[PDB]
Amino acid sequence: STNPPPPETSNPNKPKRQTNQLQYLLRVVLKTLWKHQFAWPFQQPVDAVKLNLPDYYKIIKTPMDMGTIKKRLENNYYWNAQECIQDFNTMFTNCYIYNKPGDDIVLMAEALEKLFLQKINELPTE
Ligand SMILES: CN(C)C(=O)c1cccc(-c2cn(C)c(=O)c3[nH]ccc23)c1
Repeated sequence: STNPPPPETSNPNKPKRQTNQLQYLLRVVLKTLWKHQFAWPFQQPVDAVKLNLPDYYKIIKTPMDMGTIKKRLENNYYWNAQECIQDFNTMFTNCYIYNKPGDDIVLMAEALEKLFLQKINELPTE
């Protein structure tokens, strides 16, 4: 049928910021995940039309993807690291909620999440 509008990657009314933690999220965390062999299905919003998932956006009401996260980081959309971490967690959780356990897309998300947790374990202070 139709996809929703994608999550915003900028907003004129939302205060913008750069912190060293946000810089680390973009240059270390996002970059490491983006190049992973399993990253590509997560590099843009789920196209429920092209993927023939007519119920995807009936079930997933807070969609999130790494393409959106990357642009948010590039645009200084976030005020703090927690906002960005929340977006990553939402992306993984959506995949686990929508898809059958043990599906390939779930295994891909699980591998990306393990790597994500490894990199955020070293998030610098401040
Ligand atoms: C063979 N693959 C993995 C694909 O053609 C492809 C491509 C683009 C996106 C997605 C996809 C992403 N996400 C996050 C899902 O939860 C999901 N469920 C079913 C498909 C997807 C799958």
